[PDB]
Amino acid sequence: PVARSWVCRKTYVTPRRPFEKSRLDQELKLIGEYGLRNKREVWRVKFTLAKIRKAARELLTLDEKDPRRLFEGNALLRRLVRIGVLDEGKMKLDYILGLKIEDFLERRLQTQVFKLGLAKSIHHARVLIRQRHIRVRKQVVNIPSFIVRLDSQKHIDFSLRSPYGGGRPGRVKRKNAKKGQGGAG
Amino acid sequence: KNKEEAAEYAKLLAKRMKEAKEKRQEQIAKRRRLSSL
Amino acid sequence: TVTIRTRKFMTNRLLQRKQMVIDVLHPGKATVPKTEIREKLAKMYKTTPDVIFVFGFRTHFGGGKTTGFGMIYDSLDYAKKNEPKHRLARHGLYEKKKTSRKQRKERKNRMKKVRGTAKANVGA
Amino acid sequence: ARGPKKHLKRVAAPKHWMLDKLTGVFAPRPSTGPHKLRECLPLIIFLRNRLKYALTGDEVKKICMQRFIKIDGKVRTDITYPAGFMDVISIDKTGENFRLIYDTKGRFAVHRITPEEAKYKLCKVRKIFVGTKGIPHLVTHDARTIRYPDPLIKVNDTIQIDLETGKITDFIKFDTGNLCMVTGGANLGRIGVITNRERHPGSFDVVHVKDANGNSFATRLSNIFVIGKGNKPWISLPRGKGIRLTIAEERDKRLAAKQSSG
RNA sequence: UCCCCUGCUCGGCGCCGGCCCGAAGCGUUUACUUUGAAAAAA
RNA sequence: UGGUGACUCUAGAUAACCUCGGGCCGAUCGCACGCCCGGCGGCGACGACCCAUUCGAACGUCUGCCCUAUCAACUUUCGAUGGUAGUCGCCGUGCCUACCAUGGUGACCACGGGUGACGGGGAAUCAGGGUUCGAUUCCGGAGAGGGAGCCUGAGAAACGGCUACCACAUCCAAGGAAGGCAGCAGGCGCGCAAAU
RNA sequence: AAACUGCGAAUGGCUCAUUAAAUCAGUUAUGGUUCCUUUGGUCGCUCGACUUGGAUAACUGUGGUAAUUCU
Repeated sequence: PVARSWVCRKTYVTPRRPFEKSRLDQELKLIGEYGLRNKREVWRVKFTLAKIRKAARELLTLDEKDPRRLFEGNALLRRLVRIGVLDEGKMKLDYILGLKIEDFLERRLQTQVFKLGLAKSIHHARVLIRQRHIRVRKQVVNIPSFIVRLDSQKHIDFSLRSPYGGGRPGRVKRKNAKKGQGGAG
Repeated sequence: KNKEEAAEYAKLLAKRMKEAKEKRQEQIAKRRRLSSL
Repeated sequence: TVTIRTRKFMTNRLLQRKQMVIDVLHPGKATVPKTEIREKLAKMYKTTPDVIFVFGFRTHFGGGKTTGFGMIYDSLDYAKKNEPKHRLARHGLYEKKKTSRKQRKERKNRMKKVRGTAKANVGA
Repeated sequence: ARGPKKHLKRVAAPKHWMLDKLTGVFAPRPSTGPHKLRECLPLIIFLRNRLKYALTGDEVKKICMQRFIKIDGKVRTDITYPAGFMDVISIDKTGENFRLIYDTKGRFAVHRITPEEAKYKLCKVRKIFVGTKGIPHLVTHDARTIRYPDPLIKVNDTIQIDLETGKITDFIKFDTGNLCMVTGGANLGRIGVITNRERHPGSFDVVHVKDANGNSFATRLSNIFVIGKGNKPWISLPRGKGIRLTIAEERDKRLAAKQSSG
């Protein structure tokens, strides 16, 4: 009798067909356009989209004027509009099913840094995030899969302890400066 | 305290018994009234 | 430039101490040790820097913030009465006998082997 | 097993204690006392997780051994003494009193009271007993034997007793129209007015209680505690008044509070 | 959508001992269907 | 007197009993001190035949367990079914005695056998139904090689308590003495298989 | 310190061998019994010494066994 949790789950589901053609084509297109690392990430986004769609389907098989339906459906709708994948003009239960994987992958921190206008490319954006250069509301983020909210998009800038946003320089600048001081002295 | 509690309960039980007897006499008088009416 | 802001301040007449949560702002440097926190809480709260007992300082990811616990006692007798012994040992007014559990258990069993006055003799 | 149990697990505990899942293996098993195992609140749990006076289990023991905790006008030094429904917790040093009243949900709550309120206690009578020499005896829900009660006290009534003496002050009959409290089950802590009492011989009776806005529910006779004469309670009620508003108005009032606060 | 197509000892809830309503007491029994209670935690 | 849906309930009165292995009705302790002409006082601890309460435990009531007919009838003064009167048990009761009657279950699967069977809350897969697992941290039950018997205690058929049997087994001057890791580490054996 | 006394050692921990209306699960009853401890009551209710008795520990001293938490 030890005091642990033992609560864990998988975040992705492997496809049924191991060697297909068109599925591998759009998976490679998604990886290359969004700058991902492996198929596990796009399978994870597909799995969470499938879970949201499954919940929307089982709530849409139900009848109207049911208080638990209205409650956790409004919970799902406010989550989907606060995460940045839905609009105020489409606050309906059926419009969840019209969503795509582009909408979930467009709120990723990597493409938000790439489209914000402070990274050269999306791979450069992943390198910039991974090397501790940005911050989100006075807090640096070391990872690219930080799915931002609608109310936190306008606060992304360079971190204070970084040579890009004003701070101490890195190691090759200081090493080359010391080499220049040695050569000039 | 046993003597005081016994005396107090005896007085209160006498009051309750008097009230119940008055209620029963009122019911007997009302029974006589409905027998006469 | 290391500032201290307090949080969740609440005092106890029944423990003769004041509990609070310390938020330490130290941007651009390492985690500050606890003794300058003790003198700074002594300076801001107008108290001697020996009844303040702080612990549990965790630094947030990124550097610059540190959240921890700290108490302010009325006097030294109350600080000696209702406290754990390890904080008093950290401040250096309490020390324990340098024996392991194995020696104590073996000595207890060997003392249990005999009876009488020789129980103290076999335990050395 | 071979005897009575002495340990209680954290996950195998009543949920209204509202403990976490990973800080230990064992729960504070309450000592034997006036109240039961499920419907009680130990002094260690209350004084550590409700008032936040202590931090660890040693510090609340050092509080309790300084004779600062008073229960029903008596000093209790037990660290796991069961404090049940409408037990008066008095602190002489800090200077405030508490009454253990259920809220709308199934849990206890911190409800401060005036000292003039903290001199009596409402309790439910259980059975009518006749002693050795024809002397009447009365058994309450907290197992306080009262000698020489009023003859009008019946089985399902309620009485108000004086804490510093131990005598019956005044009583409320159990009839339709009296304000009551539900203690146990799904309906717990709801304040309502009794409207009906169905009779089932050989089994448990069921009553019908109406809320303050037209809502109705039903509980057994053993889960009924009358708190007032008519529509006026005899104690101070906590915030919310036991109305049990459902999740939609809770979400709406939380959104309104977040809008008005920011 | 809304009211209607079961009755013969005490009240009080009203009207003029009486009427009315509410109740001590009861209605050929079942399955099915709807609600409510209780239904450990994880 | 008082209560239950229901007493041979609680209470009342009368006549006695009241176990030398025996019910109670205080030959215990600490602190602060005292008032009033020796006697008279408070706040606590310990113990207490009882009554209620609390943790329970125990025996019952209704319903629900995988496979097998190459298991179709089973049980019975060596109790199986019911009745009466008793012993014993903390109590109800074939739980056990003495006397009676021949009963009781079964094709709606009794009975016998198997299980790589501890049961449940649960887990994997899963359109919709379903299939498989559950030794395993929570709840209940069982055991400490296997049967058996018991002391003490409120509560044990207790095994980090005792007493004898067999199997295994330690020390010895050979007369005797001492044991039970299916607890935590560790070792041997075993196996595809599991840590200081 | 030691020792007498009282209390707890029947809790906790490990395992799944036995067990197929057995265990167990939900619902029920003890009006058919027991209950350490805690809490509350009861404890001059009975019509008849200003403190009693002798035994044993711990301790002192003398021993046996090859050996035991032996005596």
